[PDB]
Amino acid sequence: MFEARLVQGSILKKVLEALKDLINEACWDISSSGVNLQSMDSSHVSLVQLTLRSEGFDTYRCDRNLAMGVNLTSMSKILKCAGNEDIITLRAEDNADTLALVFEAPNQEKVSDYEMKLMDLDVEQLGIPEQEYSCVVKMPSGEFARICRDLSHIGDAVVISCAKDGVKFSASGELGNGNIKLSQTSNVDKEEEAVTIEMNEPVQLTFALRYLNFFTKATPLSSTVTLSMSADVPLVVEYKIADMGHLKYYLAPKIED
Amino acid sequence: MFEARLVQGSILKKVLEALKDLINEACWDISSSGVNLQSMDSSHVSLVQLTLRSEGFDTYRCDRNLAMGVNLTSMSKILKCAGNEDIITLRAEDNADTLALVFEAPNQEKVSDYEMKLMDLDVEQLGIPEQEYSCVVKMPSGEFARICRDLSHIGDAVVISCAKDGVKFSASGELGNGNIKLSQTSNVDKEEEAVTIEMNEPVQLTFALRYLNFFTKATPLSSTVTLSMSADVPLVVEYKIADMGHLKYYLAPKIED
Amino acid sequence: MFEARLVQGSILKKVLEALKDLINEACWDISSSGVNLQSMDSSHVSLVQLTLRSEGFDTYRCDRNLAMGVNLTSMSKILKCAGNEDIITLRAEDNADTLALVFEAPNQEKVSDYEMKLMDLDVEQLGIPEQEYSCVVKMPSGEFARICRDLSHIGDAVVISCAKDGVKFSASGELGNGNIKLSQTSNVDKEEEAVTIEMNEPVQLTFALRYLNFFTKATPLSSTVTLSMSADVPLVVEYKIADMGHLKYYLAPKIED
Amino acid sequence: RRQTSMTDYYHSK
Amino acid sequence: RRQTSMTDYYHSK
Amino acid sequence: RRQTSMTDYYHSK
Repeated sequence: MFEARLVQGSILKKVLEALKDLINEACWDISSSGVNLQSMDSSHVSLVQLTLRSEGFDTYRCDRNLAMGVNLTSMSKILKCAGNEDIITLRAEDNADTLALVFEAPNQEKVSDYEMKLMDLDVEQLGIPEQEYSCVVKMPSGEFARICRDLSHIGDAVVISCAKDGVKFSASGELGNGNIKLSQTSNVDKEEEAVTIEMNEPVQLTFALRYLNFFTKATPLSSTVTLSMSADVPLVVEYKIADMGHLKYYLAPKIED
Repeated sequence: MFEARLVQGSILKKVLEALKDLINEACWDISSSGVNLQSMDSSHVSLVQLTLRSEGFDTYRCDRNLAMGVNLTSMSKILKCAGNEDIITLRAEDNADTLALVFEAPNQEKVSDYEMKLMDLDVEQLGIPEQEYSCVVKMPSGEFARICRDLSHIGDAVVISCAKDGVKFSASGELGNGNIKLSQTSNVDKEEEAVTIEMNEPVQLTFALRYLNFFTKATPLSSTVTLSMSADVPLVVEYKIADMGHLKYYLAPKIED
Repeated sequence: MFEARLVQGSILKKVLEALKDLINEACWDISSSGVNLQSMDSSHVSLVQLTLRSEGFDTYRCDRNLAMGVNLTSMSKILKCAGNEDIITLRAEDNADTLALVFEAPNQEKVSDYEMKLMDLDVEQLGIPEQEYSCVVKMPSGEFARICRDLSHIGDAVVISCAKDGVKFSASGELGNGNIKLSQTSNVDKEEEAVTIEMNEPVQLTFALRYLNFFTKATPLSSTVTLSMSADVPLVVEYKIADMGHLKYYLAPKIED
Repeated sequence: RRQTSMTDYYHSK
Repeated sequence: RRQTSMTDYYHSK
Repeated sequence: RRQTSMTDYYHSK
């Protein structure tokens, strides 16, 4: 039996909006430490890793470890029926044939109970090592979303160059080319508003903008985004879900022979 | 000759938005008591009944009773050309080949005159008895619209169970099931914000959500909606147009043999 | 070499939004007086004339006169990547194979450089005489946009009648007819809010509403619009770009034999 | 198990 | 009864 | 000149 009660239901909603368009089906690993999820997209070019720690929920209880196969479109449909101020409780039986979602509205006269059917999925999961990256950029998530969307007008691929003093984003297509240069913030007043770069060696990689525009759907989860780059290693785009966990998108680069 | 002048033109606009998508053509019965309209949709599963009493208009004059056949798409197109703060005057001649709509703008330099062609329609109209219903629910119209829209994500049909302490809405589809339980308001502060149930016998009926989502287009007309249910009688969804009349939607239920 | 720096970048953005949907490709005439553009649409029914005077830019320098062939869809794509508060600098080399656009963001950590490819275009350009029109209407641009959009619901063509006391707009279609009468403003408080008519002879002309609804995309450039009409001469729809220049749309009328 | 019509309840007139 | 062109009024040049 | 896959870097397990 698994039961977790989360007062800020909006977080769950945003998570599902950050996943439903990239991957259709995913296995949720429930354990005493919390909720974990990992899935590549259908093309295997990108990967999503979600972690929601038990300490982040208002109440958490997991007796035996569970693996719930979920169609993410169905779960997002169910969660759109929740309000941003609802208290959301997830519950599953020991056999866990279905997953129950209880939404307690802020009107205090409305309680909703949804029962989502679960299925048995055989998902390909990868071993992601914990490593140190040659270049790390921390920037406002909205600025990053705007950059990816804007450069999608210019071309299909973006070249990210992380250097000591700043980071540059490059796109090229039939109509021409463009470069956006974000210098390291000189007057760091609000840490959420700043561009900071931690570098060991400068890094330069090429990525597909369609996947990045899928990634940026996590923007409502965090005011900042962190991009981690090493040479010929897939890039990591990290949104921290405050005081609970994170959502990480991994993107394989386009490499010249 | 018929002439009616209405200062709050927005009401007329909202009415036409509440009708244009459900029924294409309708006959408007003009009499000294006011305006009346009744029409089933093309499938005959639902019915619309509109009443705008003469006392509700700023000026009203009807010499002989009139029956104006109106394509509602055309009339809605004409009324979108009106502003929410326009004074709208409707006028028709004794022979009434067309209907005139005069919009006096709140800029006081703009007057618009539209002449909508009328046609002769043979509409099937039903005898709706005045009756007492076993269960009556009064609730915020926006809450009801949100409920119908949300449950349209879960399934095509909704089961409404009106009981003594509250009302439940149920949907089921391939992905699972859902139930929304609205308890009777315990602290009735604002009558517009409350859920109140008047019951003789509990009632339980199944309806098609597509028609209900057409009905909820009347939400801007009223802050509250009233649902009237008896066993194996079509449900009534009522929006009161304050100090003038009402719009009632009748929906035939889905019945098991 | 040509270089012009404009602090209010939003103006350029609005200009391109006012052009991109009407004409695909256009030649930009750069001279010491400023920027000029003229192009008919593909159907030759309408024409666009843009003038941005050198005095309106924060800095302007033109060594030799230039003619830059620009695909306007590409340029609008590039300018959507600019912010409304960006400082936009345009630059071109003496040979001018491409045009450079530099956007300096109001975040002061972001500078963007775009290089749009140019092409050699053979555009048909007309001689537009400077003349006095029999009727001139000056009105709020938003009121005019709303009128054109509204009457597009009634019919495809609009009859504009400019008279001494006011101006009338007429449309007719299968569903009927409509007339909007704007009287000359009686209490002219704010010149931007007024309808003023300067007449020598009353004028009455018929125009296609699709082109006018393309014209009204210039509404964000000006709070007022001026319509200039003479008998059997194409109408002029003028939006002044304050303290810099103007955008004029010419529309050939529909004439009865 | 069957969607009914408004005419299953009310007469036309 | 006929939509005219800009070239019906102004010469190209 | 080639889009790589996540499996080109990490093993499945």
